[PDB]
Amino acid sequence: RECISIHVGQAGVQIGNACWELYCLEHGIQPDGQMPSFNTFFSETGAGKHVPRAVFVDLEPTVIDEVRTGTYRQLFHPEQLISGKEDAANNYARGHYTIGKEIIDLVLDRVRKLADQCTGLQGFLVFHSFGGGTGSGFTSLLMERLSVDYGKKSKLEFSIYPAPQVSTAVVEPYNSILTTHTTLEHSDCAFMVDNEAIYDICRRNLDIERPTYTNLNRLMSQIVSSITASLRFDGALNVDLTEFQTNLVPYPRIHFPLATYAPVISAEKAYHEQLSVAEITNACFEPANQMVKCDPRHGKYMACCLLYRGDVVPKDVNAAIATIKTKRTIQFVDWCPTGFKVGINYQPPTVVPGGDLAKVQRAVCMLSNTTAVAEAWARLDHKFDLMYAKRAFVHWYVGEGMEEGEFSEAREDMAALEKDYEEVGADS
Amino acid sequence: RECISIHVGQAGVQIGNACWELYCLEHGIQPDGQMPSDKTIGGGDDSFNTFFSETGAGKHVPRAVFVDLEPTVIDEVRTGTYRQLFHPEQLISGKEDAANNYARGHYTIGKEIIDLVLDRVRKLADQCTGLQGFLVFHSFGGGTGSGFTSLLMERLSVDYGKKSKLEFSIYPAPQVSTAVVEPYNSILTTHTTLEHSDCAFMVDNEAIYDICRRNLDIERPTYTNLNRLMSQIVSSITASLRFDGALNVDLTEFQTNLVPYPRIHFPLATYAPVISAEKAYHEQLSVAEITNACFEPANQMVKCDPRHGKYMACCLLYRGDVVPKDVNAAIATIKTKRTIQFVDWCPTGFKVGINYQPPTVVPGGDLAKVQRAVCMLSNTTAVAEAWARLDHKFDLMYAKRAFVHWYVGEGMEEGEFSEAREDMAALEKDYEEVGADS
Amino acid sequence: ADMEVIELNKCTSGQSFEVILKPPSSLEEIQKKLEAAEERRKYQEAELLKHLAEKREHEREVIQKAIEENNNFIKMAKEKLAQKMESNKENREAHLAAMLERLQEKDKHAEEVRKNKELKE
Amino acid sequence: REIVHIQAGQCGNQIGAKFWEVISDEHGIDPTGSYHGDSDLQLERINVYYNEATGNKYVPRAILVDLEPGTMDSVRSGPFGQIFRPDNFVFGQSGAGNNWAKGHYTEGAELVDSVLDVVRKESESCDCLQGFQLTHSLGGGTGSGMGTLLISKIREEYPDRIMNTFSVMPSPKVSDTVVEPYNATLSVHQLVENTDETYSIDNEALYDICFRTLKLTTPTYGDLNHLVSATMSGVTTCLRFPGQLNADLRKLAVNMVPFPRLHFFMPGFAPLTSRGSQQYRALTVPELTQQMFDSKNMMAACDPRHGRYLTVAAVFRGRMSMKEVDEQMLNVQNKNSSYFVEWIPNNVKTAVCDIPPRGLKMSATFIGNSTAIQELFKRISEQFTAMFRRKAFLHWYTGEGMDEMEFTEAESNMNDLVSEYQQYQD
Amino acid sequence: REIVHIQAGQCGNQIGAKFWEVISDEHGIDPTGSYHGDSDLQLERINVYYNEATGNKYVPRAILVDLEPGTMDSVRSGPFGQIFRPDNFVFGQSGAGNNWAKGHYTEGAELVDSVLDVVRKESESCDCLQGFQLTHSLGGGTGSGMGTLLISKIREEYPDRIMNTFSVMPSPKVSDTVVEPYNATLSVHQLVENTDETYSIDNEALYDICFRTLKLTTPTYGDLNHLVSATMSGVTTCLRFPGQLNADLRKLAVNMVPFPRLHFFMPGFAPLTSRGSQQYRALTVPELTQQMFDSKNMMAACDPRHGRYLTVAAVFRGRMSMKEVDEQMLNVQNKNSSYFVEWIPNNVKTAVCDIPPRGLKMSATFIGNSTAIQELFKRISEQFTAMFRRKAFLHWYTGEGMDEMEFTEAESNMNDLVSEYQQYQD
Ligand SMILES: Nc1nc2c(ncn2[C@@H]2O[C@H](COP(=O)(O)OP(=O)(O)OP(=O)(O)O)[C@@H](O)[C@H]2O)c(=O)[nH]1
Ligand SMILES: Nc1nc2c(ncn2[C@@H]2O[C@H](COP(=O)(O)OP(=O)(O)OP(=O)(O)O)[C@@H](O)[C@H]2O)c(=O)[nH]1
Ligand SMILES: COc1cc2c(c(OC)c1OC)-c1ccc(OC)c(=O)cc1[C@@H](NC(=O)CS)CC2
Ligand SMILES: COc1cc2c(c(OC)c1OC)-c1ccc(OC)c(=O)cc1[C@@H](NC(=O)CS)CC2
Ligand SMILES: Nc1nc2c(ncn2[C@@H]2O[C@H](COP(=O)(O)OP(=O)(O)O)[C@@H](O)[C@H]2O)c(=O)[nH]1
Ligand SMILES: Nc1nc2c(ncn2[C@@H]2O[C@H](COP(=O)(O)OP(=O)(O)O)[C@@H](O)[C@H]2O)c(=O)[nH]1
Repeated sequence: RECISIHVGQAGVQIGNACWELYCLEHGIQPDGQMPSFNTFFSETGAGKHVPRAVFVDLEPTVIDEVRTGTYRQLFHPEQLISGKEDAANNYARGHYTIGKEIIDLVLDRVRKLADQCTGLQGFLVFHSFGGGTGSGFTSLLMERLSVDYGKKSKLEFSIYPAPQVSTAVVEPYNSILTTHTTLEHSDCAFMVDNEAIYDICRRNLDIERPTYTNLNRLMSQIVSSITASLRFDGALNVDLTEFQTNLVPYPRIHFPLATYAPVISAEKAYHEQLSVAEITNACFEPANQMVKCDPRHGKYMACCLLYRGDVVPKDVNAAIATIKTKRTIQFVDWCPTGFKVGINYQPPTVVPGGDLAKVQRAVCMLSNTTAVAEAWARLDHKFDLMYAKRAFVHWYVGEGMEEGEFSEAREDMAALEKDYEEVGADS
Repeated sequence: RECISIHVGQAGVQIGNACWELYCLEHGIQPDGQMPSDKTIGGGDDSFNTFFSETGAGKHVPRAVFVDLEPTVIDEVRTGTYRQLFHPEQLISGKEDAANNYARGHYTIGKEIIDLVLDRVRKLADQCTGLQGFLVFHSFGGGTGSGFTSLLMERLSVDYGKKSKLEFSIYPAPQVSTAVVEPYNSILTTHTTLEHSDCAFMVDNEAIYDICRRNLDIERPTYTNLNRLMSQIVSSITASLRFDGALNVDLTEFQTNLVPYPRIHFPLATYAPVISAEKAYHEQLSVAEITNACFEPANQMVKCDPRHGKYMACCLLYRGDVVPKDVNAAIATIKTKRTIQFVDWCPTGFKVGINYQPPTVVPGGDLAKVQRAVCMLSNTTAVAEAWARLDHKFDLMYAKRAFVHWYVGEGMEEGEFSEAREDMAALEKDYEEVGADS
Repeated sequence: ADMEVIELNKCTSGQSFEVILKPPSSLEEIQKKLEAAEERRKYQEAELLKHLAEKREHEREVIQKAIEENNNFIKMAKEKLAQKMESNKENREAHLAAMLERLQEKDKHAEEVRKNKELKE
Repeated sequence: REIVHIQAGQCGNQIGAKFWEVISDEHGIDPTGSYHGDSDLQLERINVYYNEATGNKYVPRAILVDLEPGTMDSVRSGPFGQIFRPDNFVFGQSGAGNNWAKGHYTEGAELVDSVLDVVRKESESCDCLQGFQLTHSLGGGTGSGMGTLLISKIREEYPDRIMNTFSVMPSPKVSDTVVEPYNATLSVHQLVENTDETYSIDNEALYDICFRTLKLTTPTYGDLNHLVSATMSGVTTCLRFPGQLNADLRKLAVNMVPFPRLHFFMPGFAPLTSRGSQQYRALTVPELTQQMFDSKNMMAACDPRHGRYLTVAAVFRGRMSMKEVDEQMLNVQNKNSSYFVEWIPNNVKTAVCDIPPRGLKMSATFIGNSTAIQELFKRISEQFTAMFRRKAFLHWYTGEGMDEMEFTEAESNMNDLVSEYQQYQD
Repeated sequence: REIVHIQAGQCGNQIGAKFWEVISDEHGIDPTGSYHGDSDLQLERINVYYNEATGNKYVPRAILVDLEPGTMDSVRSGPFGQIFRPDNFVFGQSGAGNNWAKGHYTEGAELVDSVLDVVRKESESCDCLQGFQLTHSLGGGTGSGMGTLLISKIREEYPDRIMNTFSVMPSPKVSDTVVEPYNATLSVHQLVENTDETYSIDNEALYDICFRTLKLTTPTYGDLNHLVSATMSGVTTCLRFPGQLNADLRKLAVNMVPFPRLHFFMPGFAPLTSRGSQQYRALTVPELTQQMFDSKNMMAACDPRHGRYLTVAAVFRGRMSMKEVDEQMLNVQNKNSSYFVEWIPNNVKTAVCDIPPRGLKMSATFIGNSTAIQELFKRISEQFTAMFRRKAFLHWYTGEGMDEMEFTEAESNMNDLVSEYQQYQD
């Protein structure tokens, strides 16, 4: 019925702010408010404003202050913007225990205050940084608690899995592994988004030597538009959240779909296009055009699912999937039919005007869940291991109140998931 | 912060008076008093006040006590110009003489004046917000120089716990008129002295006398002849705490620097270029050489040699036109063609201090005008040589009780004598002991 | 491929449909775990306030036991002075008023044996 | 967050005089005067180093401590002397000492409070705290001694808030003074127990930099000093400046230091010294980096070589492209990949900031938590142990009120660190 | 300090008349008259020997004692007779005796007081005391006897203040007189107990000087006497004069005498004699010194030789250079190094004073604490013991009121001294 967006953590927020903009630019909301089946995310105010169903929560100011600064300043109730004095200083310890505890009851209030006006809320979309301070720490604690005050209502995490170059920090592995252990039973489905792969795309097709922070976001927001949307403008493949895990995740364990946005190409080239209804599909089936830095050609597939947008009638998709089959490494794991639940949406795939991506006459999306997302689970777990094999940074947490046997036993769970994954995988 | 000069004993006094003059000739106080240089006295905020307190509105007055148990000496000062320089109170004279024995000064005729001295002493450091100690000048051997001094010292270390004490002692050489009984006196005082003293500049007369025959070329070395020489050493030893500059500051930390082990350690000095007017026009002397000739057995302070005894803290004191770039690669060279001698564990020292200030000498003097001058305060296990050169003199006199009773009479005990030499016994062994190692 | 694709839903702005290609073939009374956080913090830090409340009043002690190690120097040999400088008056008024008490018996022996001229012719 | 400054000691107080007046030049402050500089950035996070007061004018968040007037009227009568709020001037009257004991016990806990209690105001005054940073000589007294004390009293009034020191570990060529090790080894103990970061600026390099590589005949106290001043400038840039991401000093601790024992980063700096031919400005980026990872170019005597790096961080300076920087650093962990801890992944992080320092169109600065640094320690420790050998010049602390064994239980702490620092080549 | 003078006996009273009038000539005094001498020094330390009175005029600090008028009006009707203050004249009326007993008991303690009590005035008068010096014959009576008594009574009225005697130990050739040894040995006892210094001027030398080296056929009492007068002159010079360092007479005792037993210095003098024979002037310094360390150039019969010196002091007279004196003396403890006590270090000290005596451009005087001096004793003791043998002329002291055994306990006191004097060649 209705949908809340919780943004937590520097990343989370900046993705939020710069994706919530692509929301407006699609339903036509002037910052102000008035836009002279779309209320899926927003609730209509007094008589003029259009206001999101949003919470932005960080433990610094900075991030949220610039939302209270740059136009859009006009878009929110100042209440939906929760800022919190002392910073999470880059550790799950902080967020989840010390400085988190302090703000969690206040957030959790305005959260309610929002789904309260909303007759039949159907769940949450939580955006957060995989590693790093409040993005990992608070998130978890947020999640723990939501799964309490709202039993049913499912939860979709959009996590920004941190790549070496696009500024991490030493302690990250710890933080991602930490949260993602204590997160995963409270989450239903989870869109992992590896930065490398977004960053790569940006050097690749967008052709930016530098890939800018907000450069990466405009990209991802688009994925995020296309992943939502089906429930925003309405029109199936998943019109509701509990339809996400129906189609994408077979086994309790939160399964992490990888996505694959279709035609990114740079204005400069905005006039080469109208791109092959086949090809968009066929280039989306590309290691090089991914989302997470793996490859699904060295790991079996267990639920494919394309999300289309724009001028596309099925008779194309169809004998264009057949062909996306015959000259391809298919890979369907023993028992999951040979999926592809597809959804066209008609809706011009509107992109940002001060952007780098250009106007498009149709775009794809692909939400596939595969035993190769499992690569990213040890690419991380290695970093972890040999840091932990010398306790590396341990105490900066144990100080702020954690136990050793947290760390020990959380990695002793990824141990299972990593074995869980590759296990269900390819059979006899 | 501020500094008192106590002068006790004929020597002590005459060094004082003829040193305090080199004090005046440097800061510009013509007896009279006023140094028509800047201000102070209308608000004594100058760096020169280290030793003086500004009077009424004109005269400049030392922070001094002169104390002797005869007149004569001090009457000198009340006679010769400078008569105008002191409050008559700072000059304590005391009727009957100390007659050449520690017995006298420290017990009989000392007891009588000590309480009066100890008064004007206070009365001086009382105006003085943050006195930092005493400079006691006295004769090593001989009457009130040894006797009273000790008593003085015993007592100061009482009425002023903290405030450290520097003794300048004139260790007595055979020819430059001693007296038989001396050994006794010096060994006496220096036992009962040494736990109340912090640091001690022994100045052997021979070596000073020697220098005067040597470079000054006087067949006769006059009493006031030796003093002008020594006053210069004394100037240079002080000074760092007298006028100032970023250059260098106090011996407050040149002690810190000089003596490592409770026992008072007796630094030897080595003033730089002594040369006689008649030759005031050969000079501008090698910034290297002044250094290099100050590192010389023949140019010393005490009659020893630091080339048959290890070194445990070197420390040059420079004055006049000298920028470091010189000293520096001129120390390396006072390091290669030399018997270095650094004992096992005291790095390889030389804390140094230039002072810029023209090394002004006396006008009716014999020393001449100088462009730059060194000082060298090195503490060495070779100063221990002078410790038995004396102790031998003692022993074999005492090995027949020689002059004993002249004390026992005036009230001493035998077992003072016995147990005092039983302490130099330790110092002499302490010394040579800490020395050279494996 | 020879695929079929049974058709699922139609909206004012959409459509969905399967295209299957080849046979298939919480509860939280448990935030006690969160007070605990601080039970460990405000311990592990209310015990670096009391491993350091210590670093403290030894400082205000060390410099108090030198004021103690020097009060007690006026204590000893700063009075050894007075009852050694008394073991002077003692030692002299003995050797003096006893050089007077023999140079005074050439008085009795010189007067009560000069009144010997009581003999006389 | 926002940080306040404790400057303590003849050293600590030039070190910072010289510091202030190169940072004040960056954001651009007259003696008190406001801001005059046609590039707008500056005032962003001038919050950090400046509490702003009456009129458009500025005042640093600094507090000055010395146990003898002298070296304060050095600052007032001097460079940017008119800048500091007079009751941020805590002069000790008394006698410095220049022997730790004096500064940490007797003449020290004499002042302490007046200091401690102005920090109290300035701190509990500023909007929300970060930590404290203090500067000092780690040898001699008042500062080596008073200072170590302050931090050992800050901690407790300020426990959650963390700790920064610029501590000039001293040497034998450049200032003699038969005692230094004693004070140093005393403070090395001190530091290791209760800061979370300390920069180990060693004079033995600072002098040897100024010689070997920088003409300077007989290197001054000033002309020298300068190096550190420019070194602190970089080491702060990223807390002092942009929006290219923030710097919670914490967020800098809990990343630089794996192991509680405050592992002292040896620093380094890129260009150096003089108006001449580094002032020719062709200081390129390749030529800059492989000069920042140099032996001869670090502030601590200590070649990485004899010790791998734990974690390292670099801060770059000027309109230059990371197109080149990213790629130039990612070469140094190659034609040097061997001497970098295996086990801590992205243990090299770098940041770029586009506003140059005093002069110099290009500059970089280096932060180095490396095992090698124990070379500095294994050094002072044996300069020490060889004195504490024949229980040396120690009667100087004997009597000022210490115990015989406090010298041991601090020798045997350093001499410890030595060998977990050694221990960490596994 | 300042010293007063007791002059007692026929001898003691010329000895000093002649003394006064050669010291009075040095500082230059008329009969009473002021000072007349174009060389300015003189009056420095004329305090010592002269209390100054009414008008510019002068008066010696001297007191004169005799137990028969005669030898007083010798001084008044004589040389510098008008000089002494009349109540410093204590004449005894009575009969001298010339037997110690009379002067120490009977006719002595008859006068005693009148003396004792003018000494009291003159002394307790002068600004601060030094001690007393007395002159006398050690044989015969009044002065040998009255005197020894005075000092034994001064001591007690003046104990802290110390003691000096010129005592003419008598001989057999030049004055016969049955008795002398008796008086001498009686006084020798006396002295040894309670003076700190006594000059042993012996007549057996004094005569033998005047003979075998000084033509003088039948040597007078005057022409002879003279020697001593000039001897006392030197022996006082350095208390009497310069600023070339002082002379507490004490300083002179507790330096000359190692051993309480007042060891009587044998003196000697440099040039000698002549009315009809002195024209030399060419009295050189070499030629002076090895003439002062001569056998028959001493005032005591006694050659050093048969005894080492304990301590010696010499005082030199005239414009002459120590360049030469320092070096000449330091040759005598070489060419003669053997006969000087091993064990008392700089036991030879000398002093130089640039004002000649009567006549004589150059002169030196000798002070000789030497063991050998027991030679003078071992002599009088055996001159005595050979009389006390057959209990000889003793019925003369028998009856005047003495005990039989006081002669023994004074023989056996001298006979003692003898052999600690002998005892001290170890
Ligand atoms: N994709 C993307 N990732 C970001 C962005 N900003 C930070 N990150 C990533 O997220 C991680 C850091 O997470 P933060 O959100 O900054 O951590 P936090 O404590 O929650 O946020 P702070 O309150 O600022 O400390 C790093 O691995 C970054 O690569 C962004 O704008 N876009
Ligand atoms: N250097 C130096 N030594 C002196 C001087 N006068 C005396 N002496 C020496 O000092 C020692 C004598 O000590 P004094 O102070 O004269 O004796 P005192 O009893 O203490 O003082 P007085 O009562 O004057 O004797 C001897 O070694 C002499 O050589 C002098 O002017 N200069
Ligand atoms: C004072 O300002 C600074 C503050 C910090 C850093 C830093 O670089 C050295 C600074 O510059 C001087 C920093 C450091 C270290 C890291 O480990 C090497 C890291 O990953 C990360 C960082 C900093 N930056 C980031 O985490 C984005 S990469 C945060 C802490
Ligand atoms: C006249 O006044 C005299 C006074 C003194 C001395 C002396 O003998 C030369 C005198 O002349 C007779 C004297 C004595 C003896 C010493 O030992 C031989 C001595 O070292 C020292 C001295 C005298 N000299 C000194 O103190 C400098 S040597 C002190 C007392
Ligand atoms: N380079 C730097 N070091 C200094 C400076 N002054 C003194 N030092 C060093 O610090 C030590 C002396 O400590 P100092 O600060 O002068 O004594 P304090 O006043 O008691 O702190 C020596 O090792 C010097 O090398 C200076 O300002 N800059
Ligand atoms: N040399 C010296 N001895 C004298 C002189 N007059 C008398 N005597 C000696 O002194 C001794 C007698 O002392 P005298 O003074 O006559 O007796 P008194 O008056 O009773 O003391 C004899 O040995 C004389 O030789 C004198 O003028 N000079």
